[PDB]
Amino acid sequence: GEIRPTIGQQMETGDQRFGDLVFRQLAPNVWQHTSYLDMPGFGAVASNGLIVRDGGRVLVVDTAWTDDQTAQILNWIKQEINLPVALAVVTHAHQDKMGGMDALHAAGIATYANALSNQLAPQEGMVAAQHSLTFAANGWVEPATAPNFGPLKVFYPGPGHTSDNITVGIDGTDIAFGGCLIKDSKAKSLGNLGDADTEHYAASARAFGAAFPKASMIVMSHSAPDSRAAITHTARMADKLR
Ligand SMILES: CC1(C)S[C@H]([C@H](NC(=O)[C@H](N)c2ccccc2)C(=O)O)N[C@H]1C(=O)O
Ligand SMILES: [Zn+2]
Ligand SMILES: [Zn+2]
Repeated sequence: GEIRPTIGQQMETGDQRFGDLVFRQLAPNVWQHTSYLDMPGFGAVASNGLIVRDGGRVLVVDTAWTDDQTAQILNWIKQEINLPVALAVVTHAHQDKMGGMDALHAAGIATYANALSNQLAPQEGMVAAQHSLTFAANGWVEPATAPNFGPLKVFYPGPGHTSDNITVGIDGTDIAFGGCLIKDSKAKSLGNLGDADTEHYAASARAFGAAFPKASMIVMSHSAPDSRAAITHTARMADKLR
């Protein structure tokens, strides 16, 4: 019964299986969602996002791979937290991060992505978010484009895994989320570099670290949460691309 991914972390102590998904509490008001894409002849690919309780509402970072899996996330939220889901931020226009947009929209959840992610979305087979985030030259989100974001601190580190990749810190916690930009401290590969900026990747990884200097728990798309060594190692792998 247990899902054993070909890519992505395995289930460990602290993980809750719910439907086709896995959930792990990371802090009093933060959970990691994990969903799995089954590739025939290859196996499962795990992808991770976040769920944040901020006061009386829930904020989501990234969809699951599919609409149905994303609906399962909303069902888990209903059963375990039982608060309205106010908004989602999705971290670039690829299936692991935006495959479930229709499910969010059907539920009345407001969605936000980098303007560039919304521009790329149809070209990448994704439904665009309803609202566009824009960024200063230093990478920080323009505040008026991210209204009522609670503790979420949204940072565009520069082109890396993709040109549109964004990252999210959770103020008042030890957590920062690198999405697919960051790989864990023991990874041997940066994953899919097909859409990547190999010249600028290393600087973008370092910029993420410097934007969230305090965070000790680095959450990412395809590994369990790691130390800041994930940032250092990702940057060192990326140095080799130049
Ligand atoms: C885990 C991945 C190697 S695949 C994923 C993403 N790819 C997709 O979402 C594709 N739709 C896909 C196609 C076939 C099999 C799995 C995923 C990407 O290209 O960044 N993120 C990659 C990554 O984070 O390095
Ligand atoms: Zn991607
Ligand atoms: Zn990915």
